[PDB]
Amino acid sequence: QANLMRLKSDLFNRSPMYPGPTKDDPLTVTLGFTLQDIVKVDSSTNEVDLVYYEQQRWKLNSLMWDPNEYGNITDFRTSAADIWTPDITAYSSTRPVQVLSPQIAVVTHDGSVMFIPAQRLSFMCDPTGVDSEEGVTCAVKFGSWVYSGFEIDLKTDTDQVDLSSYYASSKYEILSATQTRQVQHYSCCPEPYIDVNLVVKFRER
Amino acid sequence: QANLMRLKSDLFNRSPMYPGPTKDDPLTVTLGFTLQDIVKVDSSTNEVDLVYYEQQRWKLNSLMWDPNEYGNITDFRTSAADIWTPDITAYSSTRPVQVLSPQIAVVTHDGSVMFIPAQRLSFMCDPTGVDSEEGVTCAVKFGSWVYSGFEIDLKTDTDQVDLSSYYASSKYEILSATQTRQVQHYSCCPEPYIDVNLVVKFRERRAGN
Amino acid sequence: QANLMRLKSDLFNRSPMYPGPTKDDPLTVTLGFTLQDIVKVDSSTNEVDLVYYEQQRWKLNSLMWDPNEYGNITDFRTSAADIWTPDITAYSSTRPVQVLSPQIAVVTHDGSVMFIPAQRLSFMCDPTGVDSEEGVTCAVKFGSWVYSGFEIDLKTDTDQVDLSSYYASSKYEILSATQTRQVQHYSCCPEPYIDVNLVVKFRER
Amino acid sequence: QANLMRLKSDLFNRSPMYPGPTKDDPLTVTLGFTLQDIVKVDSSTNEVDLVYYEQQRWKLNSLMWDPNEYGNITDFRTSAADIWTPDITAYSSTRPVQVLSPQIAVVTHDGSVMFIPAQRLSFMCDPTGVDSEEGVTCAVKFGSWVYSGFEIDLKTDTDQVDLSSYYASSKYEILSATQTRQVQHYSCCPEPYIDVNLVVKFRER
Amino acid sequence: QANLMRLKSDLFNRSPMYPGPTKDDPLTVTLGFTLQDIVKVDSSTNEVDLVYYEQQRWKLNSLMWDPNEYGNITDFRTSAADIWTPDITAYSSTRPVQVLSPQIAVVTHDGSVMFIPAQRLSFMCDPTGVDSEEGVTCAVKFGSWVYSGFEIDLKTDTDQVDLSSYYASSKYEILSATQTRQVQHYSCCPEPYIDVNLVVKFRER
Ligand SMILES: NC(=O)c1ccnc(-c2cc([C@H]3C[C@@H]4CC[C@H]3N4)cnc2F)c1
Ligand SMILES: NC(=O)c1ccnc(-c2cc([C@H]3C[C@@H]4CC[C@H]3N4)cnc2F)c1
Ligand SMILES: NC(=O)c1ccnc(-c2cc([C@H]3C[C@@H]4CC[C@H]3N4)cnc2F)c1
Ligand SMILES: NC(=O)c1ccnc(-c2cc([C@H]3C[C@@H]4CC[C@H]3N4)cnc2F)c1
Ligand SMILES: NC(=O)c1ccnc(-c2cc([C@H]3C[C@@H]4CC[C@H]3N4)cnc2F)c1
Ligand SMILES: *[C@@H]1O[C@H](CO)[C@@H](O)[C@H](O)[C@H]1NC(C)=O
Ligand SMILES: *[C@@H]1O[C@H](CO)[C@@H](O)[C@H](O)[C@H]1NC(C)=O
Ligand SMILES: *[C@@H]1O[C@H](CO)[C@@H](O)[C@H](O)[C@H]1NC(C)=O
Ligand SMILES: *[C@@H]1O[C@H](CO)[C@@H](O)[C@H](O)[C@H]1NC(C)=O
Ligand SMILES: *[C@@H]1O[C@H](CO)[C@@H](O)[C@H](O)[C@H]1NC(C)=O
Repeated sequence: QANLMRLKSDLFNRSPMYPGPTKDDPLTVTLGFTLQDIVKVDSSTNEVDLVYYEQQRWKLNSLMWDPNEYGNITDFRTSAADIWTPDITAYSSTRPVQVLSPQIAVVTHDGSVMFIPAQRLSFMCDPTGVDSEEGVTCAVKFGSWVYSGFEIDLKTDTDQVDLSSYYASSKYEILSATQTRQVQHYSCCPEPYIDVNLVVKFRER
Repeated sequence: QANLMRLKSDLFNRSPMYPGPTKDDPLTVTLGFTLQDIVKVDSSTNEVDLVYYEQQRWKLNSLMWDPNEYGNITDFRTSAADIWTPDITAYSSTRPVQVLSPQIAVVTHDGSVMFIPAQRLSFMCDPTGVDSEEGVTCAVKFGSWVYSGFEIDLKTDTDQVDLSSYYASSKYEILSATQTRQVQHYSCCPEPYIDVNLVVKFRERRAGN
Repeated sequence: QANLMRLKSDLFNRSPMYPGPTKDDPLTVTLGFTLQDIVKVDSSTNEVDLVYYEQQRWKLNSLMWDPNEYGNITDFRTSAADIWTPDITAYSSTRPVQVLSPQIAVVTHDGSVMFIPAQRLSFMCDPTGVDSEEGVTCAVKFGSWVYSGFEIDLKTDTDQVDLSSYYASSKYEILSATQTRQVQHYSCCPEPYIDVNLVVKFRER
Repeated sequence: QANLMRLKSDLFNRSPMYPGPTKDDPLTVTLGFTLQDIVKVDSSTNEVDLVYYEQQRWKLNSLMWDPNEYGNITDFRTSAADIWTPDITAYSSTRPVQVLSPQIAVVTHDGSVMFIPAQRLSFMCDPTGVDSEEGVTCAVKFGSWVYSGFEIDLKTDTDQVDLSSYYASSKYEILSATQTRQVQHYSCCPEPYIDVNLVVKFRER
Repeated sequence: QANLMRLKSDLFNRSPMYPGPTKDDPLTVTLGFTLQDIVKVDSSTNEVDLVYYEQQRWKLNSLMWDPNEYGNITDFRTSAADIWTPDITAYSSTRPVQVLSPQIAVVTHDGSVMFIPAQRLSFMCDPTGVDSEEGVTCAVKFGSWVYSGFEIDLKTDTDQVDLSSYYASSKYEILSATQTRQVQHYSCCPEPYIDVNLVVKFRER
């Protein structure tokens, strides 16, 4: 306890909070999705509801420490309110995202952070034809809302969405699910924005 | 990090928060809408649900800095809780507005602020006739709830709503969408209030016009 | 900015918050309603939903200032969390009231406060017969929940509810709408309570 | 204002908050219900929704003062967040209770507190037969969640629920409504727990 | 009051908060479920809703005290916000868990904590066949979201779920209900995670 209390006090009480990335100190966030369930489709409003969790990884110099000076602590758990987290947002949501897990991240001595929130998302998707053999395809982009590619870049480790925890008795079966980096331009702003495009093809079981 | 931490500490820890605009220091907020989806209509209650984002821009002297004194930082991102934001309100809403994006603004060295919240709004609109070729027209006013035209004025850069991100498989297609400055008077108060009137003409998606 | 910052600092940082009215320093709150819409009726539960705004006015000595000493500032806007507000409550609500506007009041140099929240209220009302020519009448009382007439009195400026912003394409038309001061006695307490009774007569358009 | 500000500062800024009752300093809470409406029944889930208010009374030595020393103030209103309140809980609820009134209590110079929150509760009840002449009977227990009878005892002043504000045009009429002290034993714990059992018999009007 | 105020001040005002368990100071949490009601099933989305309470027990050295030094106080009640609590999470939920009881724990002089929150959970379950004699079986895992088996281990005192408070007029009757410790591995992480698997077999009454 003593060494960890001392480490946390040294990282968080002694400086002002990290103010987020900049053009001079940019950041790369690694994203990956694990799809648990397509819970429902609403064919009268063209909304689909997914339950998933989203692995987020990044690295800050200001969260580094030497394990020898703190009892060989190599990592610790801390509330996501104590640290900066990237503002990753679904670009075609129709309701606020619901949080289904504790908001706690793991920080490692090299300054790397892992944060894996479980979420339920309603987003824009036409499910017409879901009851056929071909199924339907829907897509949603995840990216920073306010940081361009000059401050936050994104990447994936794989283009395959993890389906190994997909609920076996869902109403819908997944035919494929990919996650792919893209670059976009928007009217407000001259700078390129990065997102990961989650594309899911599914049909009634 | 160091220069930005120092800049933020100088802007926010050294004074009391900006107390908002006044008759002597009025403010102009620029509004623009980007309509993403008409999600549903309820014909039994005359409520329609929109998903959009609303570009807000304004400028304060108290957020100015000289970039040379702070490592050539020209702008930064900060939580919308750290700064004053205008109290722009839909005047015919029937539910609290739902927030669909992080509440983070960008402040620039000249004191200008950009803030672009994504929202879902339920508002008063009669959708009778939406299933015809002509469609229906609905309107909603956005303005300050508590500041008159003497403290907050509004403008748009264009009268055309941005429809280039409108969801192509929505149940409803947009025939037109405008955003226009107006002046109103209300019973409580002799002072004029300014709003931007969002007028949308739409109909059910069909196979031909 | 400077003069207003100084005024606000003098009113709010230098004293403990106003502790509310008492038997020795009673308060009169003026109420007025502006009815925007009867949104729906539920005939299976006898609940009706109104959207309105409620003008509240009161006056405290502790919010007085001399304009000459503060750059001729005659009034200012401040968050409703910074000041005391009266605990005006609907007496036959069936759900928490939903807030549809910013919670910001205007304070004037004589100590007077204006606060005009927009609300959606579900309350107890039998809509049977709403589809006839005579329509139906419903009523809801608004008053302080915890202050009797000895600490908070209420009044209206007019007995006519403002209908000049009533939604012209509502499903329901208003035949009449009044707002009237009343005195009530309740089981808990010997002291009289004051309310304003909002009576609305309406029918299907 | 001055005397009340001074009294409140003396009661709340000068000590740590009251830490709640104990085996050595037990507390008796008096409960009484005023039933306003049975709003709806759901026969597919066996849930019923009540709107009521719950009178709570208790007495602490640490809230005593001498009126002579504070301008003859005999009582005052304060936010329920400023004082300890008993953790009275419905034992068969199916949703979080909704709060329908301001959370403000009245403290009297002898240390006695009155607190009367309005609530909407969904609880477990089979409404099958509600459309007959005999109606149905349902029951819900209210008591402390975490304090046994050794720290919190309950009582009522009467076994009759107050029905004098019951909504006259409710879908349901009340045939009877009682509130009765009981003792219960639970699996977790050898100590007796006290509750007040609210028993309501009703049918369709 | 005095001795308890002093004890609480000594435990909570004098140190930084306990930072949670680590590889060097691991923790065992004991879990047990008391099932109150299966409230509803949704056969169009494969979601089932349970109301239960979850007994949690653990022990920290930093919450120890000597009763002789504090008036023979052997335990006390405190808000769950004042102490660390384990991040026990349902692994197949489809909505945020609703809290149905006060969040108050009991701390004992040996450093042991008991915490028994009431909850409503929607989780993934196919109710097809619930209207037959055989019924249906559903399962949900509860465990730490962010701590592996190296920091948090779990156990049960019994494998039988407590059914002695199960609502007798529920739409569904319970045929069996077990709670069993398991070890799992997940894609993100090489370390084993521990859960308690709640398996319920039920049918229409
Ligand atoms: N200099 C600036 O003020 C600036 C520069 C780059 N991005 C933004 C920005 C951008 C966005 C938009 C970009 C994407 C699409 C809509 C919204 N998310 C939102 N909020 C923002 F503040 C603002
Ligand atoms: N000096 C004053 O007391 C004063 C002067 C101008 N406007 C307001 C005001 C006005 C409003 C209304 C104006 C529009 C229509 C309803 C609401 N928004 C709300 N809150 C307000 F405080 C108050
Ligand atoms: N001396 C006292 O303790 C006292 C004197 C006057 N009114 C209240 C009171 C009254 C109320 C009720 C009175 C009306 C009807 C229900 C609720 N509003 C609620 N909370 C209250 F505290 C308490
Ligand atoms: N010494 C102890 O640890 C102890 C002694 C007595 N009651 C509880 C307790 C009891 C309860 C249960 C008692 C009733 C039934 C379920 C829940 N409310 C909840 N929270 C609790 F902490 C704990
Ligand atoms: N060294 C690390 O960064 C580390 C080590 C072990 N577990 C996690 C972790 C793990 C999880 C997942 C593990 C299980 C399955 C999904 C979620 N709960 C969530 N958040 C986490 F932080 C992180
Ligand atoms: C690192 O590990 C060893 C125990 O294996 C021990 O010397 C010491 O606890 C650690 N280093 C410190 C405290 O500096
Ligand atoms: C700021 O710009 C000037 C040149 O205009 C130069 O001194 C330097 O490269 C910049 N400073 C930093 C800290 O980037
Ligand atoms: C305030 O009012 C007086 C007029 O009575 C004037 O002389 C003074 O300059 C004014 N100050 C302002 C507007 O700042
Ligand atoms: C309190 O009552 C007594 C009269 O019996 C009086 O001496 C005292 O001044 C009173 N205080 C007031 C009214 O503030
Ligand atoms: C503490 O010890 C016992 C209870 O086990 C009690 O009889 C005694 O009065 C207490 N003494 C003090 C000093 O509190």
